[PDB]
Amino acid sequence: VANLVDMRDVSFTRGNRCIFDNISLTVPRGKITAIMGPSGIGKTTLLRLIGGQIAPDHGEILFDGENIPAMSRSRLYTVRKRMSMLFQSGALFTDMNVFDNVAYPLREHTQLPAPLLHSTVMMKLEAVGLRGAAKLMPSELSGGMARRAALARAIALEPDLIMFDEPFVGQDPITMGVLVKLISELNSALGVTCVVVSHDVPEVLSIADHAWILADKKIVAHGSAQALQANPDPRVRQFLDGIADGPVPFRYPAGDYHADLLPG
Amino acid sequence: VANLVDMRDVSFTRGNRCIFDNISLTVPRGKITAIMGPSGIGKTTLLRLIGGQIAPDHGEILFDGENIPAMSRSRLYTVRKRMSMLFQSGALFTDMNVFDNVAYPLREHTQLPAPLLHSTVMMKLEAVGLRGAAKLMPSELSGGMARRAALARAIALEPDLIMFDEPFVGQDPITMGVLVKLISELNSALGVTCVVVSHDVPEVLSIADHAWILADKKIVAHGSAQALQANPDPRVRQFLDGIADGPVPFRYPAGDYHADLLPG
Amino acid sequence: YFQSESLSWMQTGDTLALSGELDQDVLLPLWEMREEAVKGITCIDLSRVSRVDTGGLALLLHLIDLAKKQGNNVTLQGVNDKVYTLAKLYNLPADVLPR
Amino acid sequence: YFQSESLSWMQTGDTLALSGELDQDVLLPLWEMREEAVKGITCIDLSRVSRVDTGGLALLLHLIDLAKKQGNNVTLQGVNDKVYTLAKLYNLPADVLPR
Ligand SMILES: Nc1ncnc2c1ncn2[C@@H]1O[C@H](COP(=O)(O)OP(=O)(O)O)[C@@H](O)[C@H]1O
Ligand SMILES: Nc1ncnc2c1ncn2[C@@H]1O[C@H](COP(=O)(O)OP(=O)(O)O)[C@@H](O)[C@H]1O
Ligand SMILES: [Mg+2]
Ligand SMILES: [Mg+2]
Ligand SMILES: [Mg+2]
Repeated sequence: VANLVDMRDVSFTRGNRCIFDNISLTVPRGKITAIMGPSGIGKTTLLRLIGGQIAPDHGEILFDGENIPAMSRSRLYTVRKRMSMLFQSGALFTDMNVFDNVAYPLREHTQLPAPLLHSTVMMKLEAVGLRGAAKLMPSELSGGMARRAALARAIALEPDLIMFDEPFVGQDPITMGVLVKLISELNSALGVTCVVVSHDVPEVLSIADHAWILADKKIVAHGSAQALQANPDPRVRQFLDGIADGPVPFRYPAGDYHADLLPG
Repeated sequence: VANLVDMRDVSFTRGNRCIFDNISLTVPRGKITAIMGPSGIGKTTLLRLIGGQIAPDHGEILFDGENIPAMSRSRLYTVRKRMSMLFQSGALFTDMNVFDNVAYPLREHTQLPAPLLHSTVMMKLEAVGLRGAAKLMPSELSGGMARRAALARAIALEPDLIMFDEPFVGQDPITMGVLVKLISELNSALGVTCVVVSHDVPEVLSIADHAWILADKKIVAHGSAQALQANPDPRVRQFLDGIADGPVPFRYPAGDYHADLLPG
Repeated sequence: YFQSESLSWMQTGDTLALSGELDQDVLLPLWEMREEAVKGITCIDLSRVSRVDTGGLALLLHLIDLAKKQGNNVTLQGVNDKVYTLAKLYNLPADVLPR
Repeated sequence: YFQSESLSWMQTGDTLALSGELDQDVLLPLWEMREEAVKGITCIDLSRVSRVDTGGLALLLHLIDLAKKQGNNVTLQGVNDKVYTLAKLYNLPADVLPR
């Protein structure tokens, strides 16, 4: 396959309001794909559709060629093991140290020998620069240091697809710069397929191989980073550059100003 | 006075750990002042010290020349009315519309006549571009639209000092760009004094007249935006540019790598 | 040392001259005499005002409008730079406030 | 259509040649015979390996170290480009892995 995830004319509706109007989206495997758009569009919804926790009203979501909504419960349970939605809950066991956390997946779900398993966790802790924190607990971990340990445990089983849901929010530029380089490093080395939802547009486009912009229940524009930042389109340019006024008006439609100031 | 807030050798300690080691900080009135630093340094703490909800162990916090910790409870209650800590709770009454929210402060705490009060709220709703939403409720308000209505009600009484605690987090560049221009517009027009804590370094330095960077219980460096972004200092440059490795190491101190890989 | 505020207005023929501070604490005496102070007038002279807050500008707009309802177009003369900055913030059109 | 994996190793004099895929599913037979396969050897030839995962590289490091404990320095010959990319990710020094 060329595209690990392939959405085909996908519509999704909650209650009275429609969130997606047959969207069709592509995630090529081995490359970093970015999802962007205003708050409330359905970015988190779109991720849970790929994961199988929710099913679309119409369309098909093909992971590695296999349609997720039509999967058996036994098959969806196993296919989901190739996925990892990062910075969820669970993430780290609170009763064991950092090494035991990253080692826990391989200790059970692989039959690799013990001395090689030990060296494997040491290497992956060095990947996120937390080898010195191997005996620390999540109690003591910093803000950013905790999320790097979650990333380490996520890639412990080396899944095929990793999904980040606004991973940079509330982070200083040093903490953010580390996690941006980390994601880009694990992609260019392990070949893991990454989907990144974020509002930090300049940072995510620096490592993305393909990006998507959503507005009004539909896809506004896609393409590469260089192709997008050179795209001259008012509604694309207003979002990528963060301009106060554009096709998304700064001013709510109000009517006649003079009458609102001076009535009777 | 030249500085609306003037902190003089201020130390603050919680439990076993020290947060501030006699810091001395300046907020010149009429200008925008930015506070930056890693998560957990005490930015929110520093704001509550200016507000009076917490008192320092040592030092003095002079608002308009008057020391806040030494104020009477009757005096601190009145002095705080000249302040506004924005995007707190309360912000908007949930049982009245947008116009009634922004009008509520003047309807009681000013004895301005009624037809002029009505025109005043209409103008201030136009300032944040929500004049068309005057009859809407906070129930219906968007994410960013709600925070603009809070800003409108905050400047309704025209306080002397406004404090924003990470106001841009979780915001798309359009929503953020609006709030950045709004803050800069209200400062250059009403002359309101603004303190802005944020991690979005490029956006906040575009409107700040003076900035501060904190690390290790102390002030690392201050100065203007042009003075800071041209400051060649590794620990200042690593933070302002968001570089993964620098005086803040990406790698936790670990010891000998070869032994951790190959023991016995 | 001394920071007292006052607001005064004198009508000379067809021109009304305001002088002092045009703000919230002192504007009430003019608003209560709004219809009597502006209806012989066809030009408002903010030449001699030093300070204008948002409420005082709202009073100015109502004064301009009261003269418009009479039927004579009115001029705005001598407006300070900061007042126009405030008007630009509130997007005040050419109707409510001449430039 | 066919995607079978295997791992083989042949020692020729002083050089050990690995060929196949060096990954998690097929590395066990070599680790169980690690001390017997590397101790007549002073050079490991990844010339003929096509795929190396993180666990297989860990096996390679232990194979290199087992030969170091004997007392003869060992060469690394024919390593694929992607393996070195993996080593650079894990910051593997010159001790554990010659370049
Ligand atoms: N259980 C629900 N019932 C009704 N509407 C919902 C429900 N869950 C989500 N929504 C709406 O659908 C949209 C889903 O947004 P979400 O998936 O959170 O996207 P994002 O993470 O980009 O904000 C939101 O606007 C929300 O208002
Ligand atoms: N009640 C408390 N007891 C002990 N430590 C506290 C308490 N409140 C805050 N702290 C610590 O003091 C610091 C205050 O940080 P805060 O004011 O939230 O700064 P910021 O908003 O920049 O993170 C935090 O690191 C926190 O761990
Ligand atoms: Mg989300
Ligand atoms: Mg940014
Ligand atoms: Mg904070």
